[PDB]
Amino acid sequence: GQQWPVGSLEQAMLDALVLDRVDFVKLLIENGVSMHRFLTISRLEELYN
Amino acid sequence: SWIERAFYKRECVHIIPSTKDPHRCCCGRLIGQHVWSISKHTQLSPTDAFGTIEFQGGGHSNKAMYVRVSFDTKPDLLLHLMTKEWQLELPKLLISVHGGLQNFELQPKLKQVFGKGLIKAAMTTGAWIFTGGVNTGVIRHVGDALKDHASKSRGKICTIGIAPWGIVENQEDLIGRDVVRPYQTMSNPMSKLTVLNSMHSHFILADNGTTGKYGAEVKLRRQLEKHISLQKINTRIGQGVPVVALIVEGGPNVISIVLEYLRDTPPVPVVVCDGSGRASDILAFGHKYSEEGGLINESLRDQLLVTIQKTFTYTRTQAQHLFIILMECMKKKELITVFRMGDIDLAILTALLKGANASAPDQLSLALAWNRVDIARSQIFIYGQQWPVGSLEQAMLDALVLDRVDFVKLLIENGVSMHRFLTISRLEELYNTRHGPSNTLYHLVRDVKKREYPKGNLPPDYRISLIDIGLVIEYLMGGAYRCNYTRKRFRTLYHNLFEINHFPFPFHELMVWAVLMKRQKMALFFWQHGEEAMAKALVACKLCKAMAHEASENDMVDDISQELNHNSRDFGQLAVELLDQSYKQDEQLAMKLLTYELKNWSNATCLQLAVAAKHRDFIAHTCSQMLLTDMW
Amino acid sequence: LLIAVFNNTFFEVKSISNQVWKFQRYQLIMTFHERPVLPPPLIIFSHMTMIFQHLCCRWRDYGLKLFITDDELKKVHDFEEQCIEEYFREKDDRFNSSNDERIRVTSERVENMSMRLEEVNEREHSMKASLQTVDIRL
Amino acid sequence: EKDDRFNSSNDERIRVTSERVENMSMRLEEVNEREHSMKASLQTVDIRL
Repeated sequence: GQQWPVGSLEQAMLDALVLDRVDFVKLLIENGVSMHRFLTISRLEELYN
Repeated sequence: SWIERAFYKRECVHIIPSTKDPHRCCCGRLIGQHVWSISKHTQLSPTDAFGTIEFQGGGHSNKAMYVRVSFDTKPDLLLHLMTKEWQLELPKLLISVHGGLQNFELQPKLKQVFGKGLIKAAMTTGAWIFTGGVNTGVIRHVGDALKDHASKSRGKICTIGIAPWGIVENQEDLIGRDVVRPYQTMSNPMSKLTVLNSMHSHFILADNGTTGKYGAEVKLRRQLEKHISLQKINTRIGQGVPVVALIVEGGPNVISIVLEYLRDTPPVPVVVCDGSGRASDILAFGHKYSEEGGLINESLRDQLLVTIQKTFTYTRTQAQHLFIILMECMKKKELITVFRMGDIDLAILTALLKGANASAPDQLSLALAWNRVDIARSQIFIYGQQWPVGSLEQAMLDALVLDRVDFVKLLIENGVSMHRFLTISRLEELYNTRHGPSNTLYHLVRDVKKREYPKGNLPPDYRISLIDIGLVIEYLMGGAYRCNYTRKRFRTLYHNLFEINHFPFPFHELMVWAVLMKRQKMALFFWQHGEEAMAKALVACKLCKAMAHEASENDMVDDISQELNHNSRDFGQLAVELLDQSYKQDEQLAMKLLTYELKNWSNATCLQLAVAAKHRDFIAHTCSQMLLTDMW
Repeated sequence: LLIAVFNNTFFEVKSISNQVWKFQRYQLIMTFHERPVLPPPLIIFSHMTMIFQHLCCRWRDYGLKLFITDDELKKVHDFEEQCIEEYFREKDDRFNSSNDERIRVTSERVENMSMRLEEVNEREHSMKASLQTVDIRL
Repeated sequence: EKDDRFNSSNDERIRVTSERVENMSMRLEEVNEREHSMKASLQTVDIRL
């Protein structure tokens, strides 16, 4: 019963990845987020910076 | 394109009767949202909602095929859809789970075993699970079970749900023709419509035209279950596929669903569960407190009436009709069995046995095929089972060739004696079997035929005689051994016949056979039963060592040589541990065990057999050392 | 370095050598049992004795068994079945009295007793609700 | 003190715990099966009154 905006789950994935939250990454993958559609060149650079 | 041209659909074109709410029509949809014939005036047209559903969210990503069909479609067309377009083989079993449409919670121990079995029977028999489709109540527990299945097991349970098309959320999201449509496992609590279950495999979403109402799928599901049960199973012995009726809780309606299944030709046996509550608990209290079926006394009838009136909140007369329908169900008490805590499996495997309704040889062969000793023990070998003459011996032969040690234990424990069963022809049929695990016996036979007649490769349709088995034992034993097969007495009886043909010591021939074809567990079982165990263990040790050396010499698989060496070490350890027990009991009778001549093993000695087997731990034991000192 | 490799392999070689010697005691005993009485410098007499015996047998089973009876066969046949039964069932006793079996058997039962007691508590809540309702009515 | 060492050893404690989880499971099972009679009696009493 939770409604979700488009693109907000990907932003929460980016925030969980930069803030070293492995257990939030497990939950977001388990809640529909796929890594193939999320990882871009610019996002991976933002992770590396 | 075949799905649109064969399956039809119906859409709500009526006079829009308001009834209570002016927007809500007879079909329940909004008054301007428009675009049986009684008050709906529905029209028939080709479908535009079929294909594949990509379940987005909800854990694992699972693709489920789906199709919208009319509620009045013939089941043969739907079954042809499943076998051809969806590439589904004909199941050996049909599973029909019903329950309450309302959401509920059960005990954790009850739920976990309920899930763990509903998975396991649908794996082992390759069954088809028939649910209510939408993610409500019992179907939600089935989906949680299937989620645990995907998390811990590798199968694809074919778990077809049949739901009304009008009650599923986001109907416009599933509109397409052979196109993959994403679907949301999101289910809004404000909306009365419910989402489909995420972990299902196929959908038969059936439209009677109406929206937000049930009753559009019960007749089609029943008729499809009848049509599949009319189909013959691949065994071709004269039986159709068997059907179970699975009940978890349920309401008033599952009482009549149970009644329709019991009063059917052929009968469908009906299985409930306990601990969930409501209708399943009242079948439970009816079944334990039943005596002779419909013979229910006055104290337990009014207890049933008040529990119906309290749990279901019905009136005095309504509880009376439900008790009448209960008694009509109870007339066929033998079909109903209750699951009272302290599975889904026994439930299904029992319904296979009485859905087949054949003789006990047929049930025993079925349980042997499923590798279920416990099911055969609890049902087929119950008190009150009549048995044909000679059928138990055939089931013994089938259990022996299909490497079922636990079925052999049960058949010996149920009257079958090995002395009256083992013949010369039966032991040859064992030595020429093709089932079971692999073995290196054919290479051994080929080598001894090449050595005896220097021909070469044996013909593919070669029947290995016991004389050839005798020569194999000769090459493997080594030295001056001489097997009972190759002696002149056995060759004379073989020529004159192909209780004289019965073996005086059948467990010895069984041990040699189980050792030769690399069946370790049956060799260990046959070591315990029968006599000359220390002789048999030392012979098995030398045989396993010699076959391990032979497999390493012919450049075979090294894993075969390692396992044969492990079997040799296990039999040798058994011989040491038997020597220890003999030494602890009686020192003299241990020595007489160690020295007496073995007429069934080429007039050898257990002490000689241990040295020939090169078993070092047997000779270095204190008893053998003091025996050798006495010989010195 | 040869001293070191002699020292660090001494124990395994010593155990294997002792066990192999105990195994080969049988080979020594049967070989000396099968040899003639007379020594090698005088074995020509026993050799012509075996020659004369062989031609005498022609002109007209390597081991040391005990040769007992049928009643004896029956007693050793019974004797083995005590030794079978005592072994497997003491193996069952050792398995049942081991620590790892006891901890597992305790743990699965504290499983069943916690879910079942939980059924006792949740069902019990119905009974005092019924008892309070009955006390309210009367 | 030999009795104290025997009573405080691990193998005695595990055995003593295990035989009592024996008795407590069969006895609690008697508590559950007998209890089913009492709520049947309580439901019958509430039905009568």
